[PDB]
Amino acid sequence: GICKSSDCIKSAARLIQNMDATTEPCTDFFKYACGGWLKRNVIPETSSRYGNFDILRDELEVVLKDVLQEPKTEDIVAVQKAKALYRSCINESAIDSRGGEPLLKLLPDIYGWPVATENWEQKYGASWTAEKAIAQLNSKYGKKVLINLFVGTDDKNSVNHVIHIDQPRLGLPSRDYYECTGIYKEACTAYVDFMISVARLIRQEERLPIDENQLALEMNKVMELEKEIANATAKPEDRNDPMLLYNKMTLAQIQNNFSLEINGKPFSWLNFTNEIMSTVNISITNEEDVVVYAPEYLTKLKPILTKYSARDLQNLMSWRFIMDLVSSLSRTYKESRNAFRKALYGTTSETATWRRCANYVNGNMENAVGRLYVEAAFAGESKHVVEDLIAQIREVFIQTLDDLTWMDAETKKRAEEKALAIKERIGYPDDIVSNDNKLNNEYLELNYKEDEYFENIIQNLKFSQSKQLKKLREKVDKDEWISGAAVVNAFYSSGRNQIVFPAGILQPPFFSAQQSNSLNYGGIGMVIGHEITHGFDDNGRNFNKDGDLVDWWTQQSASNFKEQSQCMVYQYGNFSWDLAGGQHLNGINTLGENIADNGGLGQAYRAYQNYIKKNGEEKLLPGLDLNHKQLFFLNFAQVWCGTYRPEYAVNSIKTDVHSPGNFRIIGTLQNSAEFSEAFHCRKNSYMNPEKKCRVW
Ligand SMILES: CCCCC[C@@H](S)C(=O)N[C@@H](Cc1ccccc1)C(=O)N[C@@H](C)C(=O)O
Ligand SMILES: *[C@@H]1O[C@H](CO)[C@@H](O)[C@H](O)[C@H]1NC(C)=O
Ligand SMILES: *[C@@H]1O[C@H](CO)[C@@H](O)[C@H](O)[C@H]1NC(C)=O
Ligand SMILES: *[C@@H]1O[C@H](CO)[C@@H](O)[C@H](O)[C@H]1NC(C)=O
Ligand SMILES: [Zn+2]
Repeated sequence: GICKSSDCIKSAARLIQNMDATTEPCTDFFKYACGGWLKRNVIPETSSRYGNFDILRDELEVVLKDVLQEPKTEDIVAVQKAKALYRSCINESAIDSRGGEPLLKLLPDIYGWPVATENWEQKYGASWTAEKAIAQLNSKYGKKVLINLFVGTDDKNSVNHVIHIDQPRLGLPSRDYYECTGIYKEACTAYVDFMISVARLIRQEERLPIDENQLALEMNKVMELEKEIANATAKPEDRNDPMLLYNKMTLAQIQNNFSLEINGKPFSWLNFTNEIMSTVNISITNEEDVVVYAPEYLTKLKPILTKYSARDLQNLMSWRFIMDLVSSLSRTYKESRNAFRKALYGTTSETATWRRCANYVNGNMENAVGRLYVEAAFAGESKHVVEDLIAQIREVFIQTLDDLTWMDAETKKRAEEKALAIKERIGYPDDIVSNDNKLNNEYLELNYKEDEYFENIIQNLKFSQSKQLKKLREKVDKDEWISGAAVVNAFYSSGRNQIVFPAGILQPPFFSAQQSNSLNYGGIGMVIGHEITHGFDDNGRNFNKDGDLVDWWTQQSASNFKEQSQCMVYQYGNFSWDLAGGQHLNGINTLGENIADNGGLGQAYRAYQNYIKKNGEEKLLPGLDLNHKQLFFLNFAQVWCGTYRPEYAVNSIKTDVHSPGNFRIIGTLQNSAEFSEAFHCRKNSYMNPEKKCRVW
């Protein structure tokens, strides 16, 4: 009474083949579940991580390849551009032809790159300002440096867009690096070595003279600059409550409270806000409201920027644009950048060009690429089994608050309010098959010249930024998606109160109409509750049914949340990670995603038990002496099989907001009664510790 279905027979052979028979589930369930995935496999030289999740992404790229690279005489204008785009992106001979010339075409737009100019001060430095310089970067090229000023959905009013000012992202992976010793020594050496390599070609190309000692010199100053800017930046720990973060202001007080003297100006926020947004000649006066995320970062910069030349700063800011552009040029430039990605990512090669390239248009043209993937790739009724599945997991989420003892029932009950108010997204806008015009229409400012990859790169940039600036005074498009379809993840938004499940996940092992439902709830199921639960993690707990940051928690129900979730803080926090040299995870930077793992799994078990009840138990699959109940957990586990190169683990541990997969599993399993019951685990089995963290 085993099913012998091919689509049964198929799953069996995937499961056993990843599992190692010969470990105790209750001693290390990762090895249980993943032990023979590990044995057989080795990280590829272009990976920093590898594993099932990744291999799914790798298989998205083939299909994108199957579906970008062959002209179709009936393609509509919108398809035709991506493909142009794509074809343009894979023509190396052409990109090499052109050596460096394409930024040289640029430098002068961005007031140049001092360390590769003759007599900089006199070519640009008369003119240079802060506001335009920084503002040009932002506005054309939407690289944000020194002072990050953007437009986003407003956290108090989520029909409404507004302008934010924040600290800058940085050259290295996180502020920790700029310590620049021990396990960041290399990366640091390689980052300025890179500034160097690149400043050097640039000049070569200029037929200028190389003073390697003065390069060593300029480029190391630049480093000292970002170091100081790094130290001024706020930790992720203190950014992680959106009530302390959200401080709303007019350029007015802003101009008053956070003044800045750059070059000896001093700095004019109304200048530089206008010298950006008048890139759709939108109009900005000293009573503009403005959300400031990094009050202190700007308190802190005056003292810094005080001591730097106009030239000091543009070498940094210009070298932070030029960084990224570099892989859009000839081998000789790309080369520049080996040691710096081995130092960061551990890889000894780049990934296949068709790959990087598929991914670029997918990212730049998501809707249009969206379309092609679904036609190739994704089955469509799908959309309908999911929704119900989602139904299911919704209720169970409703089910459960009654049963949670740490809340009071005013709060229990609003929570309900977000509940049914969650809007779901599955697969893709029917839009994007249905409606050629809109499609052609959203790309219509686009035109791509197949011998012009840079030029398109550069278009596409100026696109999206102006696409973004466009937005100050418009209402949030209710209709818009946060994922391309094209993608193997799923999401939750606060603005939107929305859960998103791209066709890209809508596929094995998380879901097929056809495998057993055990693995469906094990899989997409736990994923649906992952997103919903983000609902209420330490971030989205502060957001109401409409996107809006407004406090709907009983005083004491708050203190209780913290009280419960503090437990996870401490659990995952004492996880130490060999691949990262034994370093401890960061249990705060991970609370959200840990919290929502644990919610979602249980959420989903319950959904599956219920399926028990009303549908009755289902035929077993060959090969495996386990029951469905455990298979549930099996699939959950196997989602996250794989491993990590050392360099990127260091990096991950400071820059990811997930836990690594092996602890997404053990932390969460360590916390699952349904678990250690399934697998009949002695008390204080390592997978079965008495203390068990719970919140949702
Ligand atoms: C910042 C990028 C990630 C955004 C989505 C967050 S809520 C998340 O946790 N997504 C889940 C999706 C998921 C859930 C359960 C199981 C598998 C996948 C996630 O873990 N994404 C991983 C793959 C990631 O984005 O790094
Ligand atoms: C690459 O571009 C070059 C030079 O512009 C051109 O000769 C060639 O046809 C292109 N290759 C392909 C197949 O796109
Ligand atoms: C901003 O002011 C600068 C000098 O502060 C000036 O040169 C520039 O044109 C101004 N731009 C706008 C839009 O006010
Ligand atoms: C380790 O977890 C324990 C359990 O309480 C906690 O007390 C301690 O703070 C944790 N250590 C770390 C690194 O936070
Ligand atoms: Zn998540």
